[PDB]
Amino acid sequence: NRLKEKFNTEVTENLMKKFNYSSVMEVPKIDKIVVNMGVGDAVQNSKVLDNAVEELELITGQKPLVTKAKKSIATFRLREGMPIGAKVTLRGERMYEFLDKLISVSLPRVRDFQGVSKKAFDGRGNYTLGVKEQLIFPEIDYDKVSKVRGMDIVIVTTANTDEEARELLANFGMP
Amino acid sequence: LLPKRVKYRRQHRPKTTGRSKGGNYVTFGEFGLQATTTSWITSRQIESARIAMTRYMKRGGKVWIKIFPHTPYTKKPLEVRMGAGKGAVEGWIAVVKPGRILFEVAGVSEEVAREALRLASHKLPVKTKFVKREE
Amino acid sequence: ISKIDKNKVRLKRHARVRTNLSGTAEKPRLNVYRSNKHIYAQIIDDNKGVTLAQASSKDSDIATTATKVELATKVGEAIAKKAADKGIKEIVFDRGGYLYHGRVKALAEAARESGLEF
Amino acid sequence: RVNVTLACTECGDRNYITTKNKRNNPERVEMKKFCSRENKQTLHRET
Amino acid sequence: DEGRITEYKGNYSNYVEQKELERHREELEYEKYEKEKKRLEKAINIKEQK
Amino acid sequence: MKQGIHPEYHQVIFLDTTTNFKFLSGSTKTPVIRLDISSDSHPFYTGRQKGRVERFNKK
Amino acid sequence: KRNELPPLKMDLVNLESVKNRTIIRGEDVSGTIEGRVLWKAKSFSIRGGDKMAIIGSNGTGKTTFIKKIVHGNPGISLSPSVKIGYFSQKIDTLELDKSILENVQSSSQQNETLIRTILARMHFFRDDVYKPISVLSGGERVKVALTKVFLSEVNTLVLDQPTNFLDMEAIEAFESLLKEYNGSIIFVSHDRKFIEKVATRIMTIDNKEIKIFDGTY
Amino acid sequence: TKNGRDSESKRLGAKRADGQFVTGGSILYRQRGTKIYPGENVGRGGDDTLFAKIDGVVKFERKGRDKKQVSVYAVA
RNA sequence: GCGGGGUGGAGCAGUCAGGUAGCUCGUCGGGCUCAUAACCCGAAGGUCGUAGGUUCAAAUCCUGCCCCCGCAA
RNA sequence: UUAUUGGAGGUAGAGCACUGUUUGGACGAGGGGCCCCGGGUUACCGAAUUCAGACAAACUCCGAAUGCCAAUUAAUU
RNA sequence: CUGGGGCGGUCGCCUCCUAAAAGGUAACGGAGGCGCUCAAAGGUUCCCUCAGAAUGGUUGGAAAUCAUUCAUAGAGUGUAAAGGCAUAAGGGAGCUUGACUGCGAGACCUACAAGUCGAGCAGGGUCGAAAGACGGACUUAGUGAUCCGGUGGUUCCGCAUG
RNA sequence: CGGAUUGUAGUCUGCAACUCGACUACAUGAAGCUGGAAUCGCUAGUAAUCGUAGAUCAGCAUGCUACGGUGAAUACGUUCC
RNA sequence: CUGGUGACUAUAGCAAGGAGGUCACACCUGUUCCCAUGCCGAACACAGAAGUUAAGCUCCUUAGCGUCGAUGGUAGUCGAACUUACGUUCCGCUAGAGUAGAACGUUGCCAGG
Ligand SMILES: Nc1ncnc2c1ncn2[C@@H]1O[C@H](COP(=O)(O)OP(=O)(O)OP(=O)(O)O)[C@@H](O)[C@H]1O
Ligand SMILES: [K+]
Ligand SMILES: [Mg+2]
Ligand SMILES: [Mg+2]
Ligand SMILES: [Mg+2]
Ligand SMILES: [Mg+2]
Ligand SMILES: [Mg+2]
Ligand SMILES: [Mg+2]
Ligand SMILES: [Mg+2]
Ligand SMILES: [Zn+2]
Repeated sequence: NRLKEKFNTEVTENLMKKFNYSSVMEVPKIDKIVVNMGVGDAVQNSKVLDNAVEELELITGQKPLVTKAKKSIATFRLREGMPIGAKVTLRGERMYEFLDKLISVSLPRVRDFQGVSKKAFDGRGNYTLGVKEQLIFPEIDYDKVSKVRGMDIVIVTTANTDEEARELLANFGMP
Repeated sequence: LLPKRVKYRRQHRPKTTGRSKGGNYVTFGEFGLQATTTSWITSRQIESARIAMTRYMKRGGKVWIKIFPHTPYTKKPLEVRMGAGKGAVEGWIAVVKPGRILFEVAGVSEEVAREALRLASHKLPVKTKFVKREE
Repeated sequence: ISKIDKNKVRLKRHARVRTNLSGTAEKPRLNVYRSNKHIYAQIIDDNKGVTLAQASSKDSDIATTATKVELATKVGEAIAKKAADKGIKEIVFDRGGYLYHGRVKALAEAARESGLEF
Repeated sequence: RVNVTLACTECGDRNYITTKNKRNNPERVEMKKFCSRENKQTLHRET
Repeated sequence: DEGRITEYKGNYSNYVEQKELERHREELEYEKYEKEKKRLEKAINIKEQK
Repeated sequence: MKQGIHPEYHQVIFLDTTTNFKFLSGSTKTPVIRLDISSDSHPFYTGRQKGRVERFNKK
Repeated sequence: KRNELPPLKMDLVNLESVKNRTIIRGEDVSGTIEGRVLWKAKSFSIRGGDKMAIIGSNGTGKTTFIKKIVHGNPGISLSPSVKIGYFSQKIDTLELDKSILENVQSSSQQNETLIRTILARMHFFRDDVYKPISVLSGGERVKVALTKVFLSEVNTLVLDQPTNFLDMEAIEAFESLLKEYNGSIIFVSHDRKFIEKVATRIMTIDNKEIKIFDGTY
Repeated sequence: TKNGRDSESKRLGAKRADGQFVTGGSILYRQRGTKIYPGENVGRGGDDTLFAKIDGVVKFERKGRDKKQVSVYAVA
């Protein structure tokens, strides 16, 4: 549980010395990671669904929830009940396993890595990756199929300030 | 002058008794026109009056109409026995009760304002008087 | 993130239960309150707001080191003994806005088994 | 969507009328309903 | 056809022949109906003008 | 964690032998594992980074 | 009027035909099961655009000949271009798979509106494509098999007893489609009068031996 | 013209006033929806009528500023 | 105000009963020919007036709007 | 019938708290015509927000007088 | 029927307003719907709370799906409108068939015929640990007299007797 | 298979190869699976195919002019164009 | 005083600031059996108490939003007397808005101190 331990001792030390909190329970943590795939090509063909559904499972080690429309639109021909692919929620040791399997592994597999954004916080201390090349996870085996689909990751935290978000993510290893 | 859209084109024709629910105290400008009597006022009358004032005054001048004809009114086709529904629309009216300010004007002296609003008063079905602001 | 008050969602549920069940002297209701440490319990008529009995897992000879569900069972026995005297044979169980699976269920079974038969 | 007569599977008495989609519930539909002769709640199919 | 069992004395050729004549008879009667209706509606319109 | 929906997901030990960045985690590979570029091998995280004018003045 | 149904119109989504010098070849295919010479070891070859046919009495081995084509290479020589569409003499579909849609879309990668439109040309309406495949009548099972095997990505069709339960006014659409198909077809049928339009390389199995000529007569 | 219709009226409203003696099963307030809620010894019908269940005396009451109720209380 | 219609350039089917937009003439390029016409071979040309909904699917059903034809006025 | 008490109900009025209408302003949310990817505009401003003033049978945050329904009450009839 | 008749329109039912703060109230007065639907969109037990805006984020109005914060109702409530529902009547899940039998004090409306509500008793039950809920649906339309004939059942008669 | 196109690096000529020469090496590797209605040439060392040479010319030829190597098929016959 | 739980039209609320904790309640440690999530022990539930008052909770102050809200006066109006005027006169009731102002809750039962 290397990264839990890392966070608890070293990063907590650094960050509370930095921000001068009155207690540890002020310190921000991560409540969840949320993956999304968000694909409207299933109006066309539903094989698309089961494909990305399987790849999400392969990545996160757990089956994904299928998201569904709630309202209908005529441009995309999207209607209440037709799924738009899937999400996943992750919290626990799965959270940290996924964090590391990004930072140590696949974000170095970026083709052109100029750090990563300093702006992509909503304004509460909570971050998104809009990922392009979904096969930078190993287990896809992208010979069989080539629609990467991209992906969205959403890290969610108990921080107030985007500053604290940046600094905690820095202590994780994210630019 | 019309509304762009209304829910019910065939309304009841409004009440004329009483006095103003508001629009009595001159607000925007310096001078105004105040009804002493009750009648209806139309798009046509308003256009005419506003034209009259804006011609009597040079480009130096500012006008605020203070009423709008929300309420439509009907008239039947010609040479038609009574009944058989309710007629089409032929106009739009603002009701006016005594007290209410019809026009307000700012960018001039009181003599010019008096003459302009005098010229306009003759193009409405209503007796008017000339108003200045209060304390 | 804003964290959520379990007590408040519970009480919002409690009200929906209490819309139906109210109690009376003929049969009062068995108030139940839970906490991460231990349980409090009352038996009350709500025509007058007059708690007819009480027992708690806090201040008693019931208090022991096991905050196990058995301590809930003993709260049940305690209100059973302390209430059967006062002429209370039947009652309306209050779920409390909790769920009837654990400590709540254990207290209820205890009270049933201790003569305070619903 | 059509009219439906039920009937008890141990006497043969109808005892109930109702309605059903002939599309969505196409089969000979069956439900447990009181039967006034046996004085027991009994399985009643359609006829 | 649509649950209606039509019966036909003879051979499959006779089926073809009989159904052919029946199709033809039906189309003709339909054309007659449409034509007549058209005519009477036109009459109605003229008479209303007057 | 239910039973019947999750695939196998056990512990695994990654390795960037380009610097032997040897690391522990969990995955679905089925426990000796390769890595090719990582934090201690990538130009950003490691800091390192590998003209017509010059080309013309060569000649 | 009678609400007259629109006619049968079958489709083949596309064959980007290449017409190259040969599609199939094989040599000395020992035709037997056990103790029975069903046919002699013989060669064969099928070329770009061939409306190959087969004619044989009962218990000959036409079906097994087609099975040798579709599986195994004993004395056979295939290429990676040919992608067979196998229509069986049996069902070949999933009986209680919960929709014609599913059982078809299993083997094809096309849009829902095109596939339901093709089914509608076959006269399987909006609320009928969710019917189970066991419930169905024979002729419409045959039609659904054919649609699945069309919208399969294929260029050569392999049809053991089509036209079998179908009706006189879909067999004509099928006649014309096969007449007009830019690609290769191989098939069995006992209807010489159906074959009159279709065949270009007629075959004949008999007396444990084989013959193969070209054109009709 | 495209109009000229309306439906029968249904005689909604109060049918037994306040401070009044009422027998069981007596309609009090026919309505549509809970224009008025029930109270004590009052039931709400399928069509939202309000009927007494016991003999007694009617009292319309308050239930929080946009919500009334009605209670049939016994007498002695 | 009432009633019918608007589908490549022209005229017509298809709308009733929703399932891949069709017919004749024409247009464009090429052929034949001393050249043009005819004729032969290919190809373009259609948000089915428009804007909204229903539908897996709209020329098709529903809504709204702009024109066209008669009647009237 | 009146006195008293209580009660249901949404009218005239009034108001804009929703529904729609509407004036003049302050910003604007970003488009559009036009000029040279970006940047301009004596302009629509679809909107959002806000200040002030206004409209309503089928709007109401509010809400009369009357009328009504009754009362273990009194009086006159 | 009808501001003569006639044409045009309408004829029965449901909801608003006219309708004058009980109820009721007309007109060829103004606006709209109905002639169904649902074996769950019913019953019950558990749980959940929306729409919309700002921001961050791939296929980009970032409108598809996601994350957060705001947001008390502007969503949804099968379907017209009104009255109501967020202590849910709205949305999911598990089990079931009370969309039961015989009735029914007392009431509303009411010319009549009809229509509506209905506790409660008994029988035999689904759900819930129990209390208890349940004689369809958030409510109000979603219908058609008698004669006649058809079908089934029956401790009913059966032209002297059977 | 074919070798278009484009990228880089080079060689020769020249007063200088952007417009605008040829050539090379490397990289890339398009269209094209023997051509619709129509239509051309050829009767023998011809047609067909493979190379070579030369004038113009600093340099540039799939063209022109000329050379050889291999080497056919058929001509019933004049009914038709 | 804390906690539980009822009652009253938010005068009770929203908002801002500040404060307290091992006796409560909380966050909190984990999925160990009951139990559970169209996926995750987030939730639900359970074995817990190493840890922290940060947050939730509760308490103090403030009248910025919301709520409540007079008197006086006004519109309106039953009735009456005159008259037909887009009305007046007399009496009785009596708004709505607003203005001053109220208010940052109060009690009832029970276990603890
Ligand atoms: N498993 C088996 N065991 C024994 N004999 C078999 C087996 N399978 C097939 N056969 C025989 O092999 C021959 C196969 O006949 P097949 O179906 O190929 O003929 P066909 O040309 O399709 O004729 P048709 O369909 O008109 O009968 C027949 O004799 C059949 O009886
Ligand atoms: K005048
Ligand atoms: Mg009902
Ligand atoms: Mg008014
Ligand atoms: Mg009003
Ligand atoms: Mg008349
Ligand atoms: Mg007359
Ligand atoms: Mg009334
Ligand atoms: Mg007899
Ligand atoms: Zn029975």
